Amino acid sequence: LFDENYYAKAVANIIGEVKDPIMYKWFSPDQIEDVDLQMGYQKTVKWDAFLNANPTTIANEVNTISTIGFSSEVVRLNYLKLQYKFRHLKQTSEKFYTSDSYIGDINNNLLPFAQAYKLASSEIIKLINHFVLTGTVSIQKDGKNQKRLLPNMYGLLNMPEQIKEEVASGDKDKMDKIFEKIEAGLSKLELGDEFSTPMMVIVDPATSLKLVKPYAAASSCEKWEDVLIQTIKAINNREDVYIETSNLLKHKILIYPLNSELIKFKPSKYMLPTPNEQVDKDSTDVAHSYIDFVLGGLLATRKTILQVNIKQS
Amino acid sequence: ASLLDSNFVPINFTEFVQAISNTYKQRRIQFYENLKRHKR
Amino acid sequence: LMKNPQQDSGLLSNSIDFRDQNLIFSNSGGVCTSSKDKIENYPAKGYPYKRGVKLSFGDGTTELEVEAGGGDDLYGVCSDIDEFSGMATVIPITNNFTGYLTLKKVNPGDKLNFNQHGELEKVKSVNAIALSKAHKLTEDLFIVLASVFGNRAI
Amino acid sequence: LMKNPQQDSGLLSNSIDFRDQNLIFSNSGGVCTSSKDKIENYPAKGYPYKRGVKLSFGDGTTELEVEAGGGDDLYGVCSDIDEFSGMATVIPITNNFTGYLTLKKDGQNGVNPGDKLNFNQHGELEKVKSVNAIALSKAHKLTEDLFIVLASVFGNRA
Amino acid sequence: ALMKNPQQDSGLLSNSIDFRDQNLIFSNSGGVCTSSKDKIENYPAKGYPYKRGVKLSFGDGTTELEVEAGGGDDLYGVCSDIDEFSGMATVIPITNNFTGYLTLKKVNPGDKLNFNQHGELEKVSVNAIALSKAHKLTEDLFIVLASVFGNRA
Repeated sequence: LFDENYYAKAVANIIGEVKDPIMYKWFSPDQIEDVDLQMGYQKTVKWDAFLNANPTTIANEVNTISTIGFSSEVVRLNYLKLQYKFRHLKQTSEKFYTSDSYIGDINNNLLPFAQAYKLASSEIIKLINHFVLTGTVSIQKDGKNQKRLLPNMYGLLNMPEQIKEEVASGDKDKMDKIFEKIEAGLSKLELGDEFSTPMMVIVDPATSLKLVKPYAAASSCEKWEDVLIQTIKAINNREDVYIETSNLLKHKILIYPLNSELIKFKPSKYMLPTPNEQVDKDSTDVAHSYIDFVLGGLLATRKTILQVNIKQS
Repeated sequence: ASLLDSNFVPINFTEFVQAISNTYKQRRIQFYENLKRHKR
Repeated sequence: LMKNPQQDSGLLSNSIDFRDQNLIFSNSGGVCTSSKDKIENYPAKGYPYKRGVKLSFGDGTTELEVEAGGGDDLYGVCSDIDEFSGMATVIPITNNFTGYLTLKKVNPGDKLNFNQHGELEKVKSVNAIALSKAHKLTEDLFIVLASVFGNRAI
Repeated sequence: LMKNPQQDSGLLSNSIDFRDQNLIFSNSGGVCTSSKDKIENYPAKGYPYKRGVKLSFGDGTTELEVEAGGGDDLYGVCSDIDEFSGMATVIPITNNFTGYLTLKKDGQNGVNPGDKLNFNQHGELEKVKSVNAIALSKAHKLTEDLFIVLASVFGNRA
Repeated sequence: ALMKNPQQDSGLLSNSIDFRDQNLIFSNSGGVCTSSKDKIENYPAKGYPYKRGVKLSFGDGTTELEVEAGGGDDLYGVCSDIDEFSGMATVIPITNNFTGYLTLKKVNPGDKLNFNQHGELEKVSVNAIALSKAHKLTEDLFIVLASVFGNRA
C-alpha cells in the first residue's frame, strides 16, 4: 500500500510528530476503555431498590405488610463521527515549489501534504480536548454558534445532576469565600462506597495563582492549596489529591474522583484523527484531503462532580 | 499491527487505519507508563 | 405518559442513600400490600396508570375496556400497566388501597375525590384521605400518597 | 411522518412484479441523479423530509437549521433524513432536482403532468411565481392526508 | 492596503496555542464549506475584486473580456481568490451557491443582502442571507459570513 499510495506513507512517517492529547492527564489509566464503534450508541442497565414505607410490626395477626420497591435504569452513550477537509499541494508538484528554506506557495498559503496534515491534526486534537473538557463544540471564543449535538453527549463541565456552586461577583477575589463555597460543595459531594480513591482538581490560572498564596494574620508554611488538599484528603480517606491548570477553563473549578466505578471514559477506537482514503485530484496542483474523528463516550455517576463558578461582575 | 513496528507492511487502507488505532493505543499506554504526577 | 420513561437516562444512579428514594412514577403497586388482595386485569383505553378507572363500552364487537374517570362511574383504581399487552391492573373500589396516585394540579388528613379525568382533588361519594403532601414529578405531574377505602354515602 | 413506517408489518412483501413498485414514501433522493450534484447536510427542525426547506436562525447559541418552508425564503429541497443524527440532506435551489415531493392536499386531482408548481409556507407543492417547478405526473395518495407527486425543480424564475 | 496577504512583515512570531477565533482574517481564501462539485473559473482581473462580487467587462475588442468589482443587474459571479502574479481572479458563477466571508458595505444573522455597484454586500432583488454580524478588520474593511443562493425577487 505504501508503494502505491504516497499519502499513506507520509501519514505513517509523520504520525509520530503529533503530540499526545492533554485530556489524558485528567483521567487515570484504568478510567479509559476504548470501544469499537464509529457512529451509534451503547446501552447499560442498572438496578435500584428503595423502601416504600416504615417497617411493619409483626404483632398478633396481620396481612398488610410494607413493601420494598425496585426500579430499572437504562443508560445510553451516543457517538458521533465528524470530518474536516483541507487543501494541499500534489506530490508531483512539490519540486516546482521547493525553496531555499521552505516548501509551499507563501503568497497563496499552500503547504505540503505532510505539514498540512500535521497542522490539521493538531487543531482537531485541540478541538477534541476542548469538547472532552467542556461538553461543547464551538470555534468562537464567546461560545456561541455551537454545533447541535446528539443527546446523552456530555462533558465534565456540563454534566447534569452534579453539585454546582457559585461564588458571588463581590467575592470574586476573596479566597476565603471561594474556599467556603468549595467546602460546601465538598460536603454536598456523595462518594459513598467509592471513597478511598484519588481525587482530581482542575483550576484556571487565576485560581491557581490565588491558591498559591499563603493561607490567612497570614499563616506560615500553610497555603490555601495545602488547606484544600487537606480538606479533600478528609473526604477521600487520605488519598492522593492532584491539581492541574487548564487554560480552557475560565473562573471554573472542577473536582472529581479518579475511580473507574464512578466516572469512566469509553471513547471510540477512532476518536483521534484518522486520514480518509478519498483524495480530490484535478488538473491543477491543488488537492484536497479529509480527516475523520469520533466524539462522545463520557459516563459519570450523579452527584459525584463539584463545579464551582466564580462570577466575574 | 501498529505503525510503531518497522516490519509492519499494510496490505490495504483498512489495515493501515487499524494500525493507526493500535499505535494511538500504544502511545497512550506508554504515556501513562511514563507519567509521574507531582504530589503536594 | 409512560410508566417507564422512554428517553434513556444519561447518567448512572447514586444508590448510597436510602431516604426519599420512592417518589418516582415507576413505583407500581402499593406501599402497603396484603396477600389477600383481589387484583383484576382489563384492556386499557388510553393511559389510566395511577388513576381512577371506569368501565367503557364499545359497539359490542369487542370486549369492554377501562378508561380514566370518576364521579358516579368509578369502578376502581389502576396501579400498574403492562405496556406490551396494553393491560391495566385494577384493584376494585370494593377493596381498599393505599399508594401514590395522580393529583390534580393539599395537606395530610384532607378528603380527596376522583374527578372526571381520574385524578384526585380536594373535596362526596368516595372515601379517600391524603396521607402526605403533593410531590411534583413534572411541571404538570403531581402525585400524593392517599388511602381509598370504599365509597361514602350521599 | 417518517422515512420508514413506525409501525411494523405483519406480512412479507411479494417480489414478483416490477411495475409501480416505487410509489412509496421511503423512496429517498431523486429518480434521476447526476454524479456531479452538490449535496449538503444541515440540522433539521421538525420533519422537512420531501419538502422545500428554508434557513432557520435561533438565538445565537446554536448553529442555524433547516425548516419546512417556501415562498421568498426557499433555500433548497430536502431529499433524505438520517433520524439518529437528526440530519437533513439538502440539494440547493441552484442545483437541478427531479423526484417525488409532497403535494398540498387541496386540488390534488387537478394536478396533471405539465402543470406549474410552487412551494407554499409549509414546503408543500401547489398548483400556480418565483420557483420553476413542473409536475411530471399526477398525485399519488399514500395516506388519507399524504400525497406525493413527481416534479422537476430547475431554479428560480424572473 | 487591501491585498490578500499584507506586504508589511510581522514583527513577532505568532502564538499558536489558541484555536478559537483564528479564521476571521482577510487572508482566508475560499469558503468555510466547499464541495468537490463546485465550478470555479479564472478570469483576468481589472482592479482588485477579491472577496467582492464581480461583473463581466468588455473592452474595445483587441483584448479578451475581464472581470471587475460590481453588482446589481450586471452581477456575474463572486470572486473567492486571487493570484497577484498572473492577475487572475477565481470566480464562482452566480449559478453556483457559495458560503464564505465577503466584503460588506461600511447587520444581523437572517438579514437579506444584495451587491452594490462596488461589489460590496448591503442590506436590502436578494442575493445572499447574512449568517453573522459584521466583523471589522480595518476602519473601512468589514467582512460578513453570507450564503449566496443566486438571484430572486
